[PDB]
Amino acid sequence: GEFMVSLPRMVYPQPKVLTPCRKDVLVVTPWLAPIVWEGTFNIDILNEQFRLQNTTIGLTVFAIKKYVAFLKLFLETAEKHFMVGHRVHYYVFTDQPAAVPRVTLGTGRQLSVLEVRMRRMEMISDFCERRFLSEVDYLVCVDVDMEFRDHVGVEILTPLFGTLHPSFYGSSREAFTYERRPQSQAYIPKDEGDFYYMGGFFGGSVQEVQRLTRACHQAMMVDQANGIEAVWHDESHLNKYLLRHKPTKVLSPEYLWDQQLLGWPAVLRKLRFTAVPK
Amino acid sequence: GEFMVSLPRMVYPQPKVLTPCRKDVLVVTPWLAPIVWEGTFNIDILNEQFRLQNTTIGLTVFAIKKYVAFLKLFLETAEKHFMVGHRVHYYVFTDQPAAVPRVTLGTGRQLSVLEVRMRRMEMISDFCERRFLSEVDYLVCVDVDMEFRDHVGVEILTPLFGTLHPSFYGSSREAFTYERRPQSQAYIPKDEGDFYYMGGFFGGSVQEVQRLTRACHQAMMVDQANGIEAVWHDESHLNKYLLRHKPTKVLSPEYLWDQQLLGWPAVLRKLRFTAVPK
Ligand SMILES: O=c1ccn([C@@H]2O[C@H](COP(=O)(O)OP(=O)(O)O[C@H]3O[C@H](CO)[C@@H](O)[C@H](O)[C@H]3O)[C@@H](O)[C@H]2O)c(=O)[nH]1
Ligand SMILES: O=c1ccn([C@@H]2O[C@H](COP(=O)(O)OP(=O)(O)O[C@H]3O[C@H](CO)[C@@H](O)[C@H](O)[C@H]3O)[C@@H](O)[C@H]2O)c(=O)[nH]1
Ligand SMILES: [Mn+2]
Ligand SMILES: [Mn+2]
Repeated sequence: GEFMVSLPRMVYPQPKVLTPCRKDVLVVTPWLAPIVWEGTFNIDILNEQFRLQNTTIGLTVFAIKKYVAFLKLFLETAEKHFMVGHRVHYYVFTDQPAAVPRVTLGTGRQLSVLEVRMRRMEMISDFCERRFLSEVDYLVCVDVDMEFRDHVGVEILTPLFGTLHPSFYGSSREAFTYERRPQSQAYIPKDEGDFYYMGGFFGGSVQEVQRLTRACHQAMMVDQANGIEAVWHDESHLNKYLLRHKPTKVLSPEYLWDQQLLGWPAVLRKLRFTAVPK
Repeated sequence: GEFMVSLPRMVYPQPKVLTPCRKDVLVVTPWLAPIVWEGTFNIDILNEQFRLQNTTIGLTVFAIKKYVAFLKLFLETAEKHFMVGHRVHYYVFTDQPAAVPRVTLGTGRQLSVLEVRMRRMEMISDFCERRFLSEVDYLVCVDVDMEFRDHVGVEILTPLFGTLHPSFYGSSREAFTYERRPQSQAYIPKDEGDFYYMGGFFGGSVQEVQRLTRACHQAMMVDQANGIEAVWHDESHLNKYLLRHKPTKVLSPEYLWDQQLLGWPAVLRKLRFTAVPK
């Protein structure tokens, strides 16, 4: 939110008011948050805006036990596709610091290995609060069993975002696998819900991510004290939070896809961040 | 930007990802700002969000010389349609305080008469900076020769907005009546421009409106010192500013229409704020 200097002169195609970018999908939520699909953004304009703020993006990823095997491909493909041209700080949380692969990084990019012993929400909020506030402007929190195949850039950045789960974007809300037991803090009735957000890709400003992760951690602790575990764990709580605190952007399933499970439907022009067999 | 409490439970239609709200118009800019049309927003969700922040909206209007005649209809229709349910502070700038009509206001709404002797941008920035920062969260700056016919509410609120001029929303950029002389600070080349914004309806947070009005006032003073007056005066400068500082929402021409001049085209589902004969 600091003073924003003027954009330079730029030559690009004029947006046309009577020509939608995309007619096949919803590109704005009913609370006026953009839903990010290919064709909705001019990345040159966005890159200018975010570079003029010297934006730094933190990316958190957990690689515990056997999941350290996923780091090499995750990080090497992140170097090809994630926020290229911007300042990036990777935070790799692991129980095996020596198993973190030595990955060559582009300029302006750094990696920190954070040793650790549910945990994700606690670890993001409780332990790293002060560090993240000092070091980055935005946090992006993702699963490790993944690879980048195409551009994932500043179009995602906003105070708070979630990602449409690739298995549920066409589903009606009654079919969503929200927690349905009223005894859980994650409870959502059958007549509520905007979207089903996937636990493996959310983010926002540091402040908003710390709010989300704190709230989810607190709600998970209440459930534990009451002897209940939400059906989809942290994802159930994330869904409850984003129902009650609307995200300021929503990422389309371009941003979290499983090609082996779901193919490559017409509505996806790009597959950006995709599941690796586990 | 203060801590946002949770929304309550709400029952409303599920947004459907594979059903666009509107297929006939562009509903998001290439820099991911919503373009506000009827059908794109659920006003119940937005009202909740903004009431939970106890939002106060300031509305500035100038009524100098014969234009004091427009105040009664302007204000009486604003009471019917502008931010109803929210805190509103009208700021009426006039050379004839005694000619301001006595208009009955709903609860939580107030009106201040500010006596005055180009001026609008200066008067909004220079003279009223401290007052607005203390009194309101957002400023909305409009022409007085107008009436409200339908809802104008919190869907417009955002850090910085402009409104699509009703005569130019279908025009290509070369046809826009931007200032075209390189000697003016408002100069825009024929290969630049997103939209033609109308000078009679802009706004944003107090901070962003003070930035815009300060910059436009400064640019107008430079032009005056150089012996040039932009083709459309403050509107030319507003257009230059919004080209270089992209608005975070854009209002459709629903929000500034002239029915006598332009009728009621199919693309307009509502005529919200409309020209009165002058
Ligand atoms: O032994 C493990 C298990 C998990 N993880 C981490 O936790 C993530 C999530 O586990 P994963 O096995 O990838 O589960 P998924 O079924 O892909 O997870 C989905 O469902 C989970 C809820 O059950 C959410 O926590 C996830 O974010 C959501 O993407 C992994 O990517 C790792 O980052 C480890 O590091 N080691
Ligand atoms: O004698 C006057 C003249 C103007 N105004 C104020 O200035 C506004 C703009 O003048 P108007 O006569 O309404 O001009 P328009 O042609 O409707 O204005 C368009 O074009 C102007 C640039 O020429 C911009 O300043 C306007 O905001 C834009 O709406 C009026 O609504 C009043 O608020 C007065 O109060 N008294
Ligand atoms: Mn996973
Ligand atoms: Mn006018």
